[PDB]
Amino acid sequence: SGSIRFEHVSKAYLGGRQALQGVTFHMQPGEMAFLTGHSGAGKSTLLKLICGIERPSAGKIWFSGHDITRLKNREVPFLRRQIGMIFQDHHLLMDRTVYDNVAIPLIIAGASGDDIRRRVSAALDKVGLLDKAKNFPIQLSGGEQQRVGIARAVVNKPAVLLADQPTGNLDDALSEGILRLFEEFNRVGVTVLMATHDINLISRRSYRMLTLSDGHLHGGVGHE
Amino acid sequence: SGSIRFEHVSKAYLGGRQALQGVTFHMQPGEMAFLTGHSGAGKSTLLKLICGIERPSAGKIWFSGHDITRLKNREVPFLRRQIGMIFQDHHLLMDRTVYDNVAIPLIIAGASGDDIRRRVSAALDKVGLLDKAKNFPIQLSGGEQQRVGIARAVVNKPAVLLADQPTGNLDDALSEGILRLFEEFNRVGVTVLMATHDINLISRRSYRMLTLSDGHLHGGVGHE
Amino acid sequence: FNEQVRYAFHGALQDLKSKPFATFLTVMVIAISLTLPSVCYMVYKNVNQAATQYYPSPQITVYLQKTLDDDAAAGVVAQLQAEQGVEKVNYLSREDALGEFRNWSGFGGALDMLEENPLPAVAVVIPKLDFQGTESLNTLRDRITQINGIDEVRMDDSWFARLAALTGLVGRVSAMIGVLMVAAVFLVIGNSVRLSIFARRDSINVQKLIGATDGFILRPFLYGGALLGFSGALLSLILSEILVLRLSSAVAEVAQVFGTKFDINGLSFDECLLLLLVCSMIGWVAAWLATVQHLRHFTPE
Amino acid sequence: FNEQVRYAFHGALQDLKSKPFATFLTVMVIAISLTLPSVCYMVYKNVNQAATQYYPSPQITVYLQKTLDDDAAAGVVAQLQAEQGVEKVNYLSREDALGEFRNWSGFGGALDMLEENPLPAVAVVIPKLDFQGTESLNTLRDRITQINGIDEVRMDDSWFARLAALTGLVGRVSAMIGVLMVAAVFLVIGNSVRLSIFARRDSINVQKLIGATDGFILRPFLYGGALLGFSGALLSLILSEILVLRLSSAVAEVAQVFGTKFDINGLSFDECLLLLLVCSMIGWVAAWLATVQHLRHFTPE
Ligand SMILES: CCCCCCCCCCCCCCCC(=O)OC[C@H](COP(=O)(O)O)OC(=O)CCCCCCCCCCCCCCC
Ligand SMILES: CCCCCCCCCCCCCCCC(=O)OC[C@H](COP(=O)(O)O)OC(=O)CCCCCCCCCCCCCCC
Ligand SMILES: Nc1ncnc2c1ncn2[C@@H]1O[C@H](COP(=O)(O)OP(=O)(O)OP(=O)(O)O)[C@@H](O)[C@H]1O
Ligand SMILES: Nc1ncnc2c1ncn2[C@@H]1O[C@H](COP(=O)(O)OP(=O)(O)OP(=O)(O)O)[C@@H](O)[C@H]1O
Repeated sequence: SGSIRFEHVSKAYLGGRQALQGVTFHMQPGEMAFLTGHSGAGKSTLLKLICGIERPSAGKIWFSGHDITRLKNREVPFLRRQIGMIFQDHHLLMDRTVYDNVAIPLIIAGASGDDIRRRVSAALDKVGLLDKAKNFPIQLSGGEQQRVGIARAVVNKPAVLLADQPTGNLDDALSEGILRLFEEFNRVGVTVLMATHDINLISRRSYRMLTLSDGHLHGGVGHE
Repeated sequence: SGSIRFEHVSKAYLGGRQALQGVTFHMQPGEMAFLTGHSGAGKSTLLKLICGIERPSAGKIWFSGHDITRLKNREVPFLRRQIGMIFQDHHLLMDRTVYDNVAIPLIIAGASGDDIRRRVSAALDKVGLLDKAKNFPIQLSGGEQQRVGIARAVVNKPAVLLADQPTGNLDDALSEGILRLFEEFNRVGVTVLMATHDINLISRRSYRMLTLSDGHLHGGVGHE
Repeated sequence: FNEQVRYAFHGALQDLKSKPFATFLTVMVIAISLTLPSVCYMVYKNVNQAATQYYPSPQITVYLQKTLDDDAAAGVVAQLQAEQGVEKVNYLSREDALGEFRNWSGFGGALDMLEENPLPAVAVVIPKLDFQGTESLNTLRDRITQINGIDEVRMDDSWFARLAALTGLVGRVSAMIGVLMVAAVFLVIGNSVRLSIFARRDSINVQKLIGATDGFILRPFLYGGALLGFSGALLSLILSEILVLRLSSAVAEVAQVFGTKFDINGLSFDECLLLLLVCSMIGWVAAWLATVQHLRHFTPE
Repeated sequence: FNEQVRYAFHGALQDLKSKPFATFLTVMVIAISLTLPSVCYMVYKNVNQAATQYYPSPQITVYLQKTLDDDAAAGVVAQLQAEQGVEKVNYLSREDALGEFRNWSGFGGALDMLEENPLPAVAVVIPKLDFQGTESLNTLRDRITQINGIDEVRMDDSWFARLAALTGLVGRVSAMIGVLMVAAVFLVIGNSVRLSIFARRDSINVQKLIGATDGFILRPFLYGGALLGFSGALLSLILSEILVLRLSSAVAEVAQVFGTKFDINGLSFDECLLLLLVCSMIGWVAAWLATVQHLRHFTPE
């Protein structure tokens, strides 16, 4: 399965603000939904809880039926291995080429040398960075660095895709192309959860609309 | 004066692509214009040439009537001091509090202790981060980290404002608030040149619009 | 080798190649801090050999009864050589003692006019090193006295005790000095590897976020620390050998003045391999301790 | 203090307090690398004094004619004392020379059978300590022979050069060790500051982009480098003080055996100030060289 379930999840940072309060929702496998909210609502915190980067202060979290509320540090790397994550700051390896950045998840999975070459180039083609493979991340524009993170998150055909403003940069023409890339992955059966501020992109689709406000979640059309 | 003038400017990075080919335009002091283009068109490179960060391979650049195409390294700090620059990566000091990040332009100029406290707090109020003064930049969301850089660029009442996608993050409601903030400075007489991808934001204004396409500049309504 | 081992080694080697001068400075610092104890140890090894081989250590100087002749004195010498704490005994007759008496005085009027030789037989005994202790030599001189035909042990126990105190002091000081140099090697190698990793702690966080295990992350850093310790130790072996050649002329000159020929001995092949192997382990452990501290820092809870 | 000085000092000081253990390790590395030559200088200083004060260095011997008496010998002694390069002159009569002969022999009591003393008067002249050059001693001895009433001027010759050769060898080895210890101090302090600054090179880039001058950027790093050298040097003074006390007891037993009293001389106040001042300058220059490299790296062209 690839489902996600939240039951009264609440997260409070160490000595800081209360990021979330009583978040309760569940997502069927293969379902695509949008996450929205004002700046500082807690969209990135919600995505981090699912991936396991942060642990909730209350409530329980289920990933594919497994309880990941309190996971041992040994078991965490085998949870994030099934999740395609895109960050806000693009979290790149500045001392490695574009090819090395995209190929690292495959190496962790221990793929063969020939298969790495074919799959990496195919991923870079989907975002239009094929000729940038030999470059370093410092020699790329703001939108080009962002598209490297997207390519890295889709090489390993993950079960769940978590996107944190994947089109903050990039023009509207290129942003729609990136959205269509997630569409075809969803048709295969990948669960996609996207957080964004682009009103125009959302208005052109009809997916589930998860609205987050001051750490409180609204299910949209319904909590079902 | 706060005018900017280009004359057949062309930039080509070391061993890389020709970012700009024969850009030629000028801006009268106190006018506000938008800079738009597809990803990789060279918007950030154009702004870096004005700031003196990059030196053009050809042509001449005039800043307030002073030729800066071949400025010596000694005179550079006295040019960037007159420019309020907002970067794409927010370029923050991660080991200093939010208050210290916004106050560093004033310390360089050498303001008094009491004056710094009043001006920094006023600037953080304009972006809504007043209660975030004692936090570190790692303790802020992507939207709030972005707004810290905006506040840093408006404390020192700069003659020219260069914005590199100041609303990549932030929701639509907060994006309008930032845009209105720039318009307030423009009414005083500050020249504003902002590069953005938000076509929705531009549609609600009627300012001069500059299109950059594959390194070739188009003046929009006219080159005047 | 394993495929991931090959990947880790190439990644570790690429970092050092990326910034040449900075890497060279780190290797140079380690090399100098290792040349210092290597040279001093070489001095200690060579000085110990010369002292054991060339120092005229105090002699027992057994005195025999004057009534005994050469044949009876030789029997006493045989009894001396049969003792547990005796390595070798050399015999000098009464006339031999008279010959040394004439050499010191330089005048024959103090010995020739006597009707008989007033000097007793002298036996030179070579004591064993383990039996050259304070209590052992005291016990040895008693057993020598108990041996028939011996009436005096000319050994003084004053110069022997005085020389013993200086040896104890030099060993005490050299031990404290040697600890500081060894302790400096651990800190210099440990701190250099610790600071090198700290500049790259961002890559540790990025790899951990995409699901890499701790073992996967550690290997490139572990091999980097071992290479740094190995490279620094290897360079010092070149420096130590060079400093021998500078001192080769000086030592030969001193040996020429004394007449006796002496040659300096450098580090053996076994010691060279041990130095490389130990320094690599220090870098390996330092890299393991530094990286694990970062992996715990990025843990959410 | 100026407002820019206080802000730079406060910013530099806050960086050290941010990560205590990492700063503590860097200070400990510098402290050990400075204690090593601090103790070895103290060992050299005390040994040099003790050898000058206590070692019976070989002397110059003058033999008088057998026909002279003590009164005539004293006149020769007076002539010896007035010569340039002579520290003091000692005299031994004919009976004194025979008395020492009797004391060494023990069995030399038969000398009383002689009608007259065969040994002539012996005079001892100590050359000036700074005038003990090989050529100077021969020149002095030859000039001494010109004095009337001298039968022979005697020098140990071989023992003079042999002792001089060994001392010269100690000088070359000690000088070789001293350079290595000094070089290690320069490299350890320089490399520790260089790696510390490299981890903060992103903050240098940010300040340049917002218009900060090179002088403004340098100041926080210059004060941080000087503090590391000052903190490390100050700590090594405590370690040197402690290690003296450990060796102070040991020297007492050695002095007790010889009976004569000797005391360990530590580092004077002037030496302590010089060590603190020099190490602060090294950190200042090291922090200046490292920072200028990054400033030149971030310039466009
Ligand atoms: C890498 C550097 C290693 C340095 C090693 C130094 C070895 C010294 C070899 C030269 C002298 C040997 C011949 C002397 C013996 C002889 O002639 O023969 C032995 C003589 C007496 O015999 P004779 O009366 O027949 O001449 O002994 C002496 O004259 C005095 C004893 C000399 C013993 C010296 C041993 C210690 C020397 C330490 C010097 C190095 C100190 C380094 C700083 C701590
Ligand atoms: C920081 C720690 C430094 C320690 C330094 C200690 C110096 C020696 C202190 C004790 C010396 C007492 C000797 C008294 C001599 C006497 O009374 O008597 C002096 C006698 C002769 O006079 P007498 O017949 O009257 O006794 O001389 C001797 O017997 C031999 C000469 C001894 C001179 C030794 C000087 C060098 C010692 C070096 C040891 C340290 C080496 C350190 C490693 C390189
Ligand atoms: N590391 C952190 N430590 C403490 N508080 C944090 C941390 N990260 C975020 N916060 C706080 O948690 C709240 C929500 O932050 P979060 O990053 O989840 O927001 P977001 O919805 O992604 O917002 P944005 O669109 O501005 O990026 C804010 O009050 C923020 O200051
Ligand atoms: N430091 C650099 N070295 C080499 N090439 C660079 C560098 N920075 C940018 N480039 C290249 O120059 C071109 C323009 O880059 P620039 O950053 O100016 O784009 P941009 O218009 O800001 O784009 P975006 O929408 O991605 O932010 C691109 O081809 C980019 O890869």
